[PDB]
Amino acid sequence: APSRNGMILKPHFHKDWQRRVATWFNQPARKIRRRKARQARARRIAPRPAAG
Amino acid sequence: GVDIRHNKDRKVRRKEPKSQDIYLRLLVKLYRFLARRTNSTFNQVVLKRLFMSRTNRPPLSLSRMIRKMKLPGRENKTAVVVGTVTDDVRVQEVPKLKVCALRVTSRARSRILKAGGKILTFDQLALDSPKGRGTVLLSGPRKGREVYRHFGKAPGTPHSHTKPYVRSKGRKFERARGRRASRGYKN
Amino acid sequence: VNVPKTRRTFCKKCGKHQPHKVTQYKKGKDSLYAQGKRRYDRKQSGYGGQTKPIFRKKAKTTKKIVLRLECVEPNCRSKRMLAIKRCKHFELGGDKKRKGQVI
Amino acid sequence: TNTKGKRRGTRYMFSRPFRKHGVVPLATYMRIYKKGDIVDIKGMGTVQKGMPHKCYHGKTGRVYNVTQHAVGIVVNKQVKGKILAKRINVRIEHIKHSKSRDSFLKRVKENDQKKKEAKEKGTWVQLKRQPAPPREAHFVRTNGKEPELLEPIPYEFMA
RNA sequence: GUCUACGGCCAUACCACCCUGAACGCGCCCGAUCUCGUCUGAUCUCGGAAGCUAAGCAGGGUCGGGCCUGGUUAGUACUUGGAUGGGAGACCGCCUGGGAAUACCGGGUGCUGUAGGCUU
RNA sequence: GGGGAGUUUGACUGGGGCGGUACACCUGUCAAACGGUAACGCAGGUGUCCUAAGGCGAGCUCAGGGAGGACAGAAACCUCCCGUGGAGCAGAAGGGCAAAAGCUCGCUUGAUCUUGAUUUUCAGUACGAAUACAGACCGUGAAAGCGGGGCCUCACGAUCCUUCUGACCUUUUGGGUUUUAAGCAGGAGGUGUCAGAAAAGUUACCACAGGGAUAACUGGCUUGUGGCGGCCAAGCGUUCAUAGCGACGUCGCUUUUUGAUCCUUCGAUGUCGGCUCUUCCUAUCAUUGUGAAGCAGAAUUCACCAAGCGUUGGAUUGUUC
RNA sequence: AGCCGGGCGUGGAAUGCGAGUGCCUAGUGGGCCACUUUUGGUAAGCAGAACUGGCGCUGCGGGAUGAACCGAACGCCGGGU
RNA sequence: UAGUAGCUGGUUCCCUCCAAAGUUUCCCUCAGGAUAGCUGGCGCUCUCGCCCGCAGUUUUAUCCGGUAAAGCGAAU
RNA sequence: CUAACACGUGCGCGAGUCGGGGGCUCGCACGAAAGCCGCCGUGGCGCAAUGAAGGUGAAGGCCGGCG
Ligand SMILES: [Mg+2]
Ligand SMILES: [Mg+2]
Ligand SMILES: [Mg+2]
Ligand SMILES: [Mg+2]
Ligand SMILES: [Mg+2]
Ligand SMILES: [Mg+2]
Ligand SMILES: [Mg+2]
Ligand SMILES: [Mg+2]
Ligand SMILES: [Mg+2]
Ligand SMILES: [Mg+2]
Ligand SMILES: [Mg+2]
Ligand SMILES: [Mg+2]
Ligand SMILES: [Mg+2]
Ligand SMILES: [Mg+2]
Ligand SMILES: [Mg+2]
Ligand SMILES: [Mg+2]
Ligand SMILES: [Mg+2]
Ligand SMILES: [Mg+2]
Ligand SMILES: [Mg+2]
Ligand SMILES: [Mg+2]
Ligand SMILES: [Mg+2]
Ligand SMILES: [Mg+2]
Ligand SMILES: [Mg+2]
Ligand SMILES: [Mg+2]
Ligand SMILES: [Mg+2]
Ligand SMILES: [Mg+2]
Ligand SMILES: [Mg+2]
Ligand SMILES: [Mg+2]
Ligand SMILES: [Mg+2]
Ligand SMILES: [Mg+2]
Ligand SMILES: [Mg+2]
Ligand SMILES: [Mg+2]
Ligand SMILES: [Zn+2]
Repeated sequence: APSRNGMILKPHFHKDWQRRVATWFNQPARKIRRRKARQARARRIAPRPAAG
Repeated sequence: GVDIRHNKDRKVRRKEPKSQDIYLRLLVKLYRFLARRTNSTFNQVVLKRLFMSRTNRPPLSLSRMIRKMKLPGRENKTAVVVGTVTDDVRVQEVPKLKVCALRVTSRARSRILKAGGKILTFDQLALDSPKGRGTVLLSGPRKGREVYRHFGKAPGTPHSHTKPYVRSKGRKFERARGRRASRGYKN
Repeated sequence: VNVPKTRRTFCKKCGKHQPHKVTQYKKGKDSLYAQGKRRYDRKQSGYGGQTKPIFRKKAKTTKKIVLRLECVEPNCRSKRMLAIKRCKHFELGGDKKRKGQVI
Repeated sequence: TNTKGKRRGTRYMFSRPFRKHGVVPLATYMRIYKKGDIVDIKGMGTVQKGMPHKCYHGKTGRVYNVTQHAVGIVVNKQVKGKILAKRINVRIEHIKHSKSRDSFLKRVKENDQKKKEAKEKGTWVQLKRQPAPPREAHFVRTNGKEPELLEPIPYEFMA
């Protein structure tokens, strides 16, 4: 029920949103893995540009 | 039994800053002493404004300060503001001023120093003028915050130019029934 | 009520009082391709039965009838809608009544 | 509950006084109201145009706008726990200059005059209206006739 | 003393009957070509000046009606506030303040503004 | 197309239901001399009507009564006099109105286009209704003026959708033309449960969450109704108001009748009778002791102290009766 | 009517008292009783209103007892009334 | 599926200060909500140690009313 | 507890502000932390509103030159 004054809100939480939740606790590990793969490819292509 | 009411018995004004930093509290000590051992009320006003909160110490712009100090009679006096002096970019000519403030923007300080004025802090202000003679006490626009556009007489009510709380501005958001004579009524 | 077939009244296009021929406004035939109608058949088509409400609790026995005015000036011939209060029986320019006759 | 009609319960308030029906005397029409006069409201049922609502009958307001036939006046109305100073338009028949202000105006002129006078004389004069003071001491002279006795009369039934 | 034109307050000015009106005025009054309108020049409109205060109108009168203003009714009726007052109740008394209205008995019977006359 | 599916089956409310609408409005009263103020309080009205019954101007005065005039009369038409409204103004009521707001004529369409402000219910929001203006086009009158509906107080309707009207109007999405469609502004078509859902029943086969906010027992307050008792004394009693009664009145008592209410109890106080058994009340049927009779005796009445002791056996009916 | 400029302070009744203003906001939206006024009802510890004060939210002295009556409202104690 | 419940029941330490409402309007609204009202908290702008204002009060002026009473030799 | 919003408070910077995503740092006890990027500010919020839309889009006041 509306209080005295405020904004009308439409939260999009009428589905089973708690089953599909993407936590980001693997973000630093993902960054580390991407780095390691990047340096591995850079070593693999010996004199070639690393960027491509 | 005494026929009295205790509703407004306790006054709500601030006795001390809610902040916890030490520099402001040292300033408060100094100006407490000055206010209670000097008859000048400038010290009392400055101490009271030191007590106040951030939203009650709005920033003062360079254009406002030069505009209020260019008035006749108040030449070569020190402009005292308890807030923050922010730079105004839509002003080219800046004179030499004697400013005192708690904190000054880097660009504003550069502008004043280049123009030739000097920046003072409330400590050195105490040394220069304990009772504060030759001071022009200014303040920023307190009603400048945008929250004040939502206050007052409610919208959707005749002769009320109050901003509603809308999540997005557009033609589909609060424009149909109470805002048009074509659809229902117009307030 | 009785209303004459001619009325000298203001004309928006002419910007002055002009004679007007008046008739009774009747509702036009509902176009099949209005946006509301198209949305209505799009929603009704398929399964689920009736979707929008059907009004049934009629209560009023009369309705405000509208006079369609037309400026008699051939160059202008603009038209305007004019409505007056409700009436059960209504006629246009019939048997202008006279007083003090035999009942 | 009751009815919200605009003229409910006004059969005596908007009626005319006894043996005073008929043509409105023209002096009411021939009075001048300017901006800022204190004026009284008294609804007159003889004319129905511009009749004030019954809740302003007997109220005193201030004129803020003058128009061909009517006058706009600001008057206070007590609504629940608050008073609103609202402005209403009343035709000139239902209105009448308030004499509560002219007494104060005349007093102002008179004490200003007596202040201007005696200023050169240096004497003291009282201007504030003091409340009725207690009676001072005096002598009541009997003229040789002694006051007569007063006694209650005996009960004896009338009806 | 007073009238006419326009009024203000709208009976202290109205209503009924009776008496008196110098001068001006207001009227009644005499006619229907024109203006105008009617069944009818009765009304209205128009053109006049033989006669008259008869009437209107003005002033006055009535142990007049009414109206206006006082006394009486009356500190009665009613009523703000108070009591661990009375009474089975209905109601009543007191304290603190305010305070009416008929019947009945007196007095009065238009004031006045602007302009213009008459009383040479 | 109830074979089957989903769903609904208003509210108010001296329990609910039936009844009614007090559910949207208006008049008088309640209402306690500002305003506001309740009940299924009282008396009533509305969902319309009007090309004039709107707007001006002019001229007349109504209801009723008295006195007269061929048919003519109680009432047909004409004349005079009186006539403060006792008539009329569409409707309920109230207010208002006399060279008018009434009656009769003349001319008209201010019932027209448009932006704002204000009042009424009010939250001081809408709708509805209304009030002063202002800007154009007009009507009427010689004119001053008056008029943007009805003398005032009531006669009415959001969003979404549809329909009509308006502009050398905007968009119709890569550009251009034309149909079409969508916009902008103003009306209409509703929601009367009238601030506006699209809606039939039954359940004793029933279920759940609750409710003593609410019914069906008792118990409380009340006592109309029931029952019982007084005072007055018209009359009855052959004569005699009061041996015994007692009209027309009027004052009470009781809670063994019924009502009225809804205070307790709905996480339950086992809801008719009969059988059995005890105790209590007296408003006494009998017995003990008395007083009065229209008490000769017998029998029988009325009254007093008085509840100690008794107040049965059966047919019919579940019965209380 | 609005503008400017100028002159007037015995601050023009009594009494009392600092005042104005802005945000955010919980609970509540079953009430009951009493003097007086008052509607329905035969009446009711009934039903319905107006004003004020109470109870609810409140203990204390008195009315033996008691939500509302009379007195009086409350920190822990001594004395007095 | 820990389905929904305007409906019952429960809802855990101390002291200090302030302190209510059962009323208005709308709602298929009447055991509930929204909105005013009543509350608290946070402040802020000034003020006195000549003067400003305000008031559940009085006084002096000035208007407003149709109840109590009274009247029917006044209207209905 | 998460998300959104409103308001009040504390801190930094301030017409700007914010690396949250990514990358560079010999990856790695703590460390999945911390530091840095500035030609990684893309971008968000703010700095301009109004209109349905086509669109438009935020002072002026005095003297000399033909009251
Ligand atoms: Mg809430
Ligand atoms: Mg104390
Ligand atoms: Mg407080
Ligand atoms: Mg199909
Ligand atoms: Mg003649
Ligand atoms: Mg004469
Ligand atoms: Mg004569
Ligand atoms: Mg007389
Ligand atoms: Mg004269
Ligand atoms: Mg002579
Ligand atoms: Mg079925
Ligand atoms: Mg009153
Ligand atoms: Mg006329
Ligand atoms: Mg006009
Ligand atoms: Mg009419
Ligand atoms: Mg069966
Ligand atoms: Mg109960
Ligand atoms: Mg006999
Ligand atoms: Mg038991
Ligand atoms: Mg049991
Ligand atoms: Mg006995
Ligand atoms: Mg009660
Ligand atoms: Mg309290
Ligand atoms: Mg108490
Ligand atoms: Mg006792
Ligand atoms: Mg003690
Ligand atoms: Mg749970
Ligand atoms: Mg409920
Ligand atoms: Mg409950
Ligand atoms: Mg009354
Ligand atoms: Mg009476
Ligand atoms: Mg909030
Ligand atoms: Zn035209």
